[PDB]
Amino acid sequence: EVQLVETGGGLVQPGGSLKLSCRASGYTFSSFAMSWVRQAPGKGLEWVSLINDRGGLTFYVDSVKGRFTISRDNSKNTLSLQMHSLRDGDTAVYYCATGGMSSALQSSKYYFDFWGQGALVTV
Amino acid sequence: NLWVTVYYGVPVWKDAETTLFCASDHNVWATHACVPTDPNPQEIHLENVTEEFNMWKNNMVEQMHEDIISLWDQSLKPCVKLTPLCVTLQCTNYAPKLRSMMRGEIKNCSFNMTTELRDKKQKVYSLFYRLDVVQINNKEYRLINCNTSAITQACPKVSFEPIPIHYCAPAGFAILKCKDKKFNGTGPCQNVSTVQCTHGIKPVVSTQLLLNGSLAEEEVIIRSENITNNAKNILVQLNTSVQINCTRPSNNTVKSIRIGPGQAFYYFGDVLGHVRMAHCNISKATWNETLGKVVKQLRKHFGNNTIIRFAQSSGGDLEVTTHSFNCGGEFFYCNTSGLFNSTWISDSLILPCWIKQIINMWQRIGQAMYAPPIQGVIRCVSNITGLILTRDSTTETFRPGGGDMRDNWRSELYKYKVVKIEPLGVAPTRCKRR
Amino acid sequence: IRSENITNNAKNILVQLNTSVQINCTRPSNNTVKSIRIGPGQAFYYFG
Amino acid sequence: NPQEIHLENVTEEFNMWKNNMVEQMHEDIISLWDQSLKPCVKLTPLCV
Amino acid sequence: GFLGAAGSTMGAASMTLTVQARNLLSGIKQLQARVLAVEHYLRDQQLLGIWGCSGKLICCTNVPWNSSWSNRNLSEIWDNMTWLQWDKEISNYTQIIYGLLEESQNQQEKNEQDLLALD
Amino acid sequence: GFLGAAGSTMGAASMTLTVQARNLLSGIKQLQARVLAVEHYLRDQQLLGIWGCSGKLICCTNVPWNSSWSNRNLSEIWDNMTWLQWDKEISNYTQIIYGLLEESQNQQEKNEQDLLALD
Amino acid sequence: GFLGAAGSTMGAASMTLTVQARNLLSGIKQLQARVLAVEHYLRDQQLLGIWGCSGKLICCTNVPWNSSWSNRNLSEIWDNMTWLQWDKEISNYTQIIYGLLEESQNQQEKNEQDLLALD
Ligand SMILES: *[C@@H]1O[C@H](CO)[C@@H](O[C@@H]2O[C@H](CO)[C@@H](O[C@@H]3O[C@H](CO)[C@@H](O)[C@H](O)[C@@H]3O)[C@H](O)[C@H]2NC(C)=O)[C@H](O)[C@H]1NC(C)=O
Ligand SMILES: *[C@@H]1O[C@H](CO)[C@@H](O[C@@H]2O[C@H](CO)[C@@H](O)[C@H](O)[C@H]2NC(C)=O)[C@H](O)[C@H]1NC(C)=O
Ligand SMILES: *[C@@H]1O[C@H](CO)[C@@H](O)[C@H](O)[C@H]1NC(C)=O
Ligand SMILES: *[C@@H]1O[C@H](CO)[C@@H](O)[C@H](O)[C@H]1NC(C)=O
Ligand SMILES: *[C@@H]1O[C@H](CO)[C@@H](O)[C@H](O)[C@H]1NC(C)=O
Ligand SMILES: *[C@@H]1O[C@H](CO)[C@@H](O)[C@H](O)[C@H]1NC(C)=O
Ligand SMILES: *[C@@H]1O[C@H](CO)[C@@H](O)[C@H](O)[C@H]1NC(C)=O
Ligand SMILES: *[C@@H]1O[C@H](CO)[C@@H](O)[C@H](O)[C@H]1NC(C)=O
Ligand SMILES: *[C@@H]1O[C@H](CO)[C@@H](O)[C@H](O)[C@H]1NC(C)=O
Ligand SMILES: *[C@@H]1O[C@H](CO)[C@@H](O)[C@H](O)[C@H]1NC(C)=O
Ligand SMILES: *[C@@H]1O[C@H](CO)[C@@H](O)[C@H](O)[C@H]1NC(C)=O
Ligand SMILES: *[C@@H]1O[C@H](CO)[C@@H](O)[C@H](O)[C@H]1NC(C)=O
Ligand SMILES: *[C@@H]1O[C@H](CO)[C@@H](O)[C@H](O)[C@H]1NC(C)=O
Ligand SMILES: *[C@@H]1O[C@H](CO)[C@@H](O)[C@H](O)[C@H]1NC(C)=O
Ligand SMILES: *[C@@H]1O[C@H](CO)[C@@H](O)[C@H](O)[C@H]1NC(C)=O
Ligand SMILES: *[C@@H]1O[C@H](CO)[C@@H](O)[C@H](O)[C@H]1NC(C)=O
Ligand SMILES: *[C@@H]1O[C@H](CO)[C@@H](O)[C@H](O)[C@H]1NC(C)=O
Ligand SMILES: *[C@@H]1O[C@H](CO)[C@@H](O)[C@H](O)[C@H]1NC(C)=O
Ligand SMILES: *[C@@H]1O[C@H](CO)[C@@H](O)[C@H](O)[C@H]1NC(C)=O
Ligand SMILES: *[C@@H]1O[C@H](CO)[C@@H](O)[C@H](O)[C@H]1NC(C)=O
Ligand SMILES: *[C@@H]1O[C@H](CO)[C@@H](O)[C@H](O)[C@H]1NC(C)=O
Ligand SMILES: *[C@@H]1O[C@H](CO)[C@@H](O)[C@H](O)[C@H]1NC(C)=O
Ligand SMILES: *[C@@H]1O[C@H](CO)[C@@H](O)[C@H](O)[C@H]1NC(C)=O
Repeated sequence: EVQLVETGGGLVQPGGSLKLSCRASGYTFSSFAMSWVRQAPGKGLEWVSLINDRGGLTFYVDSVKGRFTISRDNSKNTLSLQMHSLRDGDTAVYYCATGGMSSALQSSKYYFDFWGQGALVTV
Repeated sequence: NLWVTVYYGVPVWKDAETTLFCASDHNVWATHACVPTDPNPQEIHLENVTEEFNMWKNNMVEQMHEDIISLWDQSLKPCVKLTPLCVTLQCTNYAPKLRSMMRGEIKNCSFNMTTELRDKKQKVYSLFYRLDVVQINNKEYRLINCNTSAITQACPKVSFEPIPIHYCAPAGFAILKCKDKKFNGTGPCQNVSTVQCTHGIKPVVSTQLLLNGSLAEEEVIIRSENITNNAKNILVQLNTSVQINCTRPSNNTVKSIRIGPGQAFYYFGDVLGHVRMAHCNISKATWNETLGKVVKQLRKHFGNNTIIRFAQSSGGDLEVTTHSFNCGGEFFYCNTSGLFNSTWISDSLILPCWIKQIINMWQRIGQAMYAPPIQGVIRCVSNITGLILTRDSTTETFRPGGGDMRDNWRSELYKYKVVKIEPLGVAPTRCKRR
Repeated sequence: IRSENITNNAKNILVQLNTSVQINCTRPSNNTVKSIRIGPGQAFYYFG
Repeated sequence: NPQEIHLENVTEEFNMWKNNMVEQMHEDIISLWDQSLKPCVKLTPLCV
Repeated sequence: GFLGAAGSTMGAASMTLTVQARNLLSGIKQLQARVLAVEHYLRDQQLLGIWGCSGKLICCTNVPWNSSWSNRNLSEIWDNMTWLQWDKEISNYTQIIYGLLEESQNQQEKNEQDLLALD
Repeated sequence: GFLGAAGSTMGAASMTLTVQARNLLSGIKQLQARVLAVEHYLRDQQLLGIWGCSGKLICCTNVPWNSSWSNRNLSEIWDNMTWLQWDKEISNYTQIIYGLLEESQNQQEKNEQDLLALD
Repeated sequence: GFLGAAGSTMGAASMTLTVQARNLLSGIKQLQARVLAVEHYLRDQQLLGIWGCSGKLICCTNVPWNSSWSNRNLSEIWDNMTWLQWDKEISNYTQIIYGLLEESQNQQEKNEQDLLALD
């Protein structure tokens, strides 16, 4: 099957930095775009960031454009996210998702195909 | 909801006929207009590409034929034109001191040749081969060509030795090399690779037997445009060569006289030692094995229980009834009747050869060339790499045939195809212009 | 009627007709042609 | 009225004996000479 | 290498366009061959220019795919097909597509001119 | 005038690029010379096109300067150096730079195609 | 059709630019004619490139009309005049316009370079 497994930190003081690293298997990593989706403990889910299949293009929600960097290493089958200036409004479970974009020569996605279990980032 | 996207530089190609460049690493074939070759040429295997080849519709053969004829004629243009030699000859037999069953093959011909000044003539005694003169009716003779064409003397300083010539694609075109073992000259080729230039092809000019060519990778390959059509030639590419040792054992002495300002006529002056016949040595066991292999491959097409008979050429000009070739600067015509005289049912061989000085090449009429005699005894060792056969009932009969030089090129060019690159293409993508 | 300079006597006048005039031209003599060789590969054709 | 442009502060190393303009001039002069002589009387009959 | 992607899928081959683009350009008979090769190259560059693709190897346009030209899926074309097979399948439709591309660019040029004319 | 800036600094010479660009283009042996001159011109224009510089004389790119190619200051290159001296100093690195420029443009073209594919 | 708009107004003729653009490119004496035709084509494409118009058939610029070149109204030029008449009327001013277009593009290229240099 397809599995996404998050590795990450825990409690970080306000204004610090934290990096998540998501391992994936069961599919060709370089063939799919990847996203991070955030869910606060008492809320629903919202999209946070999107990276292309090659990693050249990154997109962010306006509220996180100056704090989060999304990157992917297609040789290590690893998707990582790095966030700085952790605000109190950013505490949540961060889920890896496969899908959300395709590189023009593939059928449209604009949805998430696979989900991880989620790293909990708190402050 | 897809949109047209334009791609430039796609690996797409269509069959095309263009002009290829000449490349090479005095000589009749060496040309100052051929670009130096690539010291380390690149060959790119095209994985999962199948291309349909047809060696008999390959326009590289026609270009090679035209280029070989053009180079030959360009070489002969700046040379002595022996117009003054079409005079009445008074010939007697050479008649050497020793009796030799070859009386009359070489004639001692007296004639009045021109000299530097137009008011004087020079009496010349020259030796000619029997095949180069005809009787008019000491007996009166003329050169074989004075009835049909003028003689251009080949320059004695320009060698006839074949050298490799590489054909390179012009930009915008590519050459596809088959590399499919046991490819029979037609149909889909699955091992296609792209090359900038062809391998070095020696412009060896011969009939019946193909010398100094390429060899089959695994088995003897029999190639024909239409194997059942008796009017088509069969090209047999051998996997092993047969060594042929050809010589002109007579120690011919070459003399030279001036025939006009800046012009000199080179002629066969005398024979030192004894007169000995030109001949070629082919190992008997090797040839017998070679024919056994050819018969097996022919039986694959003509039937396992049929009889394959080899026989001598039935007729025509000496160019096609004998094995014509040039080595050492001399033009040899070897009988070969000792090689194709056998019926195949379910230590050495020596071929007699004749030498000619007046050669009518490329099956043209009206342009004859005189080959100067080469001083001394000459010997050449060459590889027989393929055969030309024709076909004429349980028993099938095969004969040497040959004579059309295009087929000699085909025996080397069968692996190459020229294609034009079509870099534009369109395809549907989910990509809309702003 | 076309001319570079109609008044200049040194210029030619080209007259293009709207209808053709048929002209029937012949060489009625039944001339027999003979041929002789004059050199290697060369032949001279003449009125025999 | 050909234009000549002075190249200020440009130093260039010259070698008149490796100047390929000489070989072209030599070839062009010989070619023109021979072309001029080709359409002229060839005095073959004079070597008497 | 030059044409090494010929047997590869259209997607994989689309990443090597500069290799062939560079290799396309890289007495009387040879001069005719060279002049004709230049004229062909320039015709292809002019045609791209007419479509508004003068500086691109991968150029997206505003002409929709009709689906009558080919009703294949994107995975069938880009992952399970080569450029030689694709070129063969639509060899009868390239003049229609080229005409539509020229008309679309002419409309785009007029629209750009009119947009630039707004003070 | 043509090449009049050859002895001038790179900065001063960068303002006369159209003079040389115009002057670059402006029996058998002469036809070979003219065809070869055209082929060279087109190779340079094709190379600029591959880099995404098909319509520019001064074209900025996304390839960083390594500093191993030349560790000179901008004033040393643009104010205290000529183009002939600069060309000589980096004559051993132009193939590396050209390769990087081609790869960078190929990545840019793929990124533009993917950005245009977002509905 | 090719040149079919020659007698039409400049406005009507401006919609057929691709027909002539396509038709412009479409022993020794013929090779000289073909090489010269290619050189002319390339000179016109180079000249458009110098002006920043390398990929356009209708290219708007930043050079104002002086009105000394022609003081006609837009309706007089585009609706009541052909391209042959217009070309004849300003045949004495095309070198001034070309010079201004080259200078304007050189200034534009320097301005673009400086704008791209802002971090
Ligand atoms: C097939 O290839 C072989 C080898 O390339 C050809 O034989 C070679 O022919 C050349 C020219 O006749 C020989 O060079 C000559 O050698 C003698 C040595 O005394 C020298 O006196 C001559 O001036 C000249 O240099 C070369 O030695 C000879 N090689 C061998 C191994 O015999 C053969 O002729 C080719 N076949 C055909 C049909 O062209
Ligand atoms: C060709 O024939 C002539 C005449 O028969 C030969 O010349 C003679 O050679 C003998 C040699 O013993 C002399 O004694 C005669 O006096 C010669 N006569 C003349 C008229 O020259 C000539 O040698 C023969 N050529 C060859 C190559 O054998
Ligand atoms: C050469 O010319 C002379 C006349 O000057 C003639 O007697 C003689 O027979 C000629 N020789 C030949 C071989 O024809
Ligand atoms: C002389 O030429 C004719 C053709 O021009 C040919 O038929 C004839 O056989 C030739 N003579 C000889 C002896 O071959
Ligand atoms: C094509 O080349 C491969 C190379 O390993 C070879 O194994 C294969 O047999 C070749 N195809 C044919 C038809 O010989
Ligand atoms: C003949 O074939 C042998 C096979 O090993 C090769 O070594 C030799 O060079 C060949 N000779 C020629 C002239 O092709
Ligand atoms: C040559 O081909 C025959 C079949 O025609 C085969 O039996 C023989 O082993 C082959 N020899 C070599 C050296 O390839
Ligand atoms: C060559 O091989 C092709 C394979 O398709 C076959 O159709 C053709 O008849 C063969 N020709 C000969 C002469 O063996
Ligand atoms: C091949 O020859 C046969 C006669 O043996 C003929 O019927 C057939 O049509 C020929 N085919 C071609 C393609 O020439
Ligand atoms: C041929 O004759 C010449 C005469 O000088 C001699 O030098 C040479 O060695 C002879 N060669 C042979 C092979 O007899
Ligand atoms: C050709 O000559 C060489 C010279 O050593 C010899 O070894 C070889 O056996 C000869 N070949 C034939 C077929 O006589
Ligand atoms: C060799 O010659 C003998 C002569 O009797 C013949 O029977 C045989 O078929 C020939 N071929 C082979 C391969 O032995
Ligand atoms: C001929 O013999 C070969 C031996 O392998 C066999 O494969 C082939 O089918 C036979 N053909 C006929 C027509 O018997
Ligand atoms: C070859 O020798 C045989 C021996 O009987 C002869 O009949 C045949 O005519 C010869 N070939 C030639 C071309 O002279
Ligand atoms: C041809 O017609 C023109 C009309 O302007 C006239 O000026 C000219 O003189 C005429 N020439 C002749 C030869 O009629
Ligand atoms: C035409 O010829 C007249 C004389 O008949 C001459 O006066 C006039 O100048 C000529 N005009 C031209 C244009 O040649
Ligand atoms: C001309 O004479 C020839 C002689 O054979 C004859 O056949 C031909 O019919 C004659 N023609 C006329 C028109 O008299
Ligand atoms: C050829 O097909 C094989 C199928 O297994 C594939 O793995 C390989 O990548 C293909 N070659 C190319 C150049 O695409
Ligand atoms: C698609 O092509 C068909 C056949 O040419 C045509 O009738 C149809 O109108 C086209 N549709 C579009 C949207 O271009
Ligand atoms: C040449 O160098 C001098 C140094 O004083 C400088 O003033 C001048 O501008 C330079 N020439 C050019 C064309 O840059
Ligand atoms: C700079 O060049 C050196 C030498 O080629 C190379 O080792 C190094 O990785 C390069 N650095 C960058 C950032 O390209
Ligand atoms: C030519 O002029 C007439 C004037 O009535 C106009 O209607 C027509 O459109 C014009 N032709 C073209 C091709 O513009
Ligand atoms: C217009 O052209 C005239 C004549 O060349 C010139 O004097 C004037 O300065 C020009 N005006 C502008 C704004 O270019």
